[PDB]
Amino acid sequence: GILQANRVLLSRLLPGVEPEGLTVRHGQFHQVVIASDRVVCLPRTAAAAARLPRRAAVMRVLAGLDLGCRTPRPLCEGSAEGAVELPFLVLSRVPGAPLEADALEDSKVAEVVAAQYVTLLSGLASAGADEKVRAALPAPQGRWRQFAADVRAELFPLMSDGGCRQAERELAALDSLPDITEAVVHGNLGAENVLWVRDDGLPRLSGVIDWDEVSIGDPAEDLAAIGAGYGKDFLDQVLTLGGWSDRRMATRIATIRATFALQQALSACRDGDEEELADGLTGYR
Amino acid sequence: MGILQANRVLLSRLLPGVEPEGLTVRHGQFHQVVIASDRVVCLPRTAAAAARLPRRAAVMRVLAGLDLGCRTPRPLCEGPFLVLSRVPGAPLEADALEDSKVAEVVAAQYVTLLSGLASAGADEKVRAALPAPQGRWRQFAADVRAELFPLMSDGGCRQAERELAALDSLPDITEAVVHGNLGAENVLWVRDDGLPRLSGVIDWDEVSIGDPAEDLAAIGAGYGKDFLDQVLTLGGWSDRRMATRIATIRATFALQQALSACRDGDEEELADGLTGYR
Repeated sequence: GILQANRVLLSRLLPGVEPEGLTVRHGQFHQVVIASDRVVCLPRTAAAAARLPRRAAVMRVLAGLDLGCRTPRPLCEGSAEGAVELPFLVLSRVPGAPLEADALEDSKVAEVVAAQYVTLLSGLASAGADEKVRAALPAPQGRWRQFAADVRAELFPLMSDGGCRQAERELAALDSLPDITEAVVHGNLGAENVLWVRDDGLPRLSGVIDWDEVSIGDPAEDLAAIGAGYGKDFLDQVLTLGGWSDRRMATRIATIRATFALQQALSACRDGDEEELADGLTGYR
Repeated sequence: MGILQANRVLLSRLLPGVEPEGLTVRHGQFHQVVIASDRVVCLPRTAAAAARLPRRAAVMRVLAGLDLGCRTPRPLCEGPFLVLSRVPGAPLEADALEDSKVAEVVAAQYVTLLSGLASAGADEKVRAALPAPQGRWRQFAADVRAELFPLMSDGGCRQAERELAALDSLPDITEAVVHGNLGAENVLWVRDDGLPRLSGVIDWDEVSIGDPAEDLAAIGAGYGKDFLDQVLTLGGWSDRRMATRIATIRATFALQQALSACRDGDEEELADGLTGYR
């Protein structure tokens, strides 16, 4: 038990809470323990521990952006960012729940939901043109070519020959992608990481969670995630309202969206999440 | 007509599909605030407040990026209006501190918030964006003599002058971000999931670069000196010279209330604030 292993530390961070009653999501680097109003990241390795000082900074930068919504706020002191290593990192919990695709069948909901996606993405785009933001966030080069290699190395062994051939087409298209480093890119903006309130009216975007893969990147990565989850008609509505329906943007989205399930499977592989892996490899084995 | 109907176009955009008559509105400090489930809409009463509202959004954006150990109201939208996130939780009842396990834990979380506020004193966005007025206590001393002494007994006037003299002798410190109104009501907690956890702080209307003793005095007013002593000892603020600045600011709280209520046309607060001075 990740909760049992870490019993003493949690009793200090969450005094008077039974750790058995808490929930856990798995990350690549850290395990996130989920309490009622806040989340505790626990590093899995020393290298993960050495990453948390930069995480605190990243999350503080995000907390100051104009996204039209909330983000998980670092509850540490600022000085934590100067550390070599943190043994944990506490963040505020964003309220709300995922929006199921069915709710987009109502036309006026779809419009209001798309509008709020545009505000978020517009804010991320413009923040990616800020030099202080760009200096605080990772901005790797050749991420597509290297993602392809990682899929072949880590996922192909789990696939069928037919799955390997489907994936090869999808991954080869990547090499032709311009390597764009223009926007703040969430990098895993599936519906599960986007939280809404539906208590007093039409859906209102409350916030966005799971920023582990955030970078300076190509906004087409986030728009592909949306299109993977909600399909072409809703994606087109977001592109129109945002001013992103050009053929160039739309081609990068198409290319990236064809890999989005492999992205989820690679993440599930690395964080040990078996059902998430089985789901992501549907049609490849 | 009323505020909801009058502003209904705007609220239909900001709160789509939300029946306006189901909302609650609070009278505020040059600000009408429409409360929705997860956010509030700030509308300026006065044309002066409409002019100053872009600046308030800016301050709230800066506070949203500070490391205070808790939530603050985040600007979600601006236009004239300002939409802020609502902070979850509720004030802590002074009675909760009878439990000494609760008292230590609440005290420690106050230390984090005050430390964060102190540290942010040196931040560039902070010192740029937040008001940092000079002569605060001399200007208030003149305001009191002008507006309140005419309402006071002569013995009251003696007492106030003794408290206003003490206040003049204090150094004009602009080191920390100061909430400026850090009473029990404005600090929100998560209860009934174990021991109390600080969720966030609201009502930043009077926020400035100033002297943290003001915030410590407010904590003292709300919860008493035993709880405040616990905070000062944990935070390493238990020296002589801090204790004097607190006690001196603390002594002016009824006068501050009287002066506010005297201006705002609130006769209930005025009489209560003037209690020992007439």
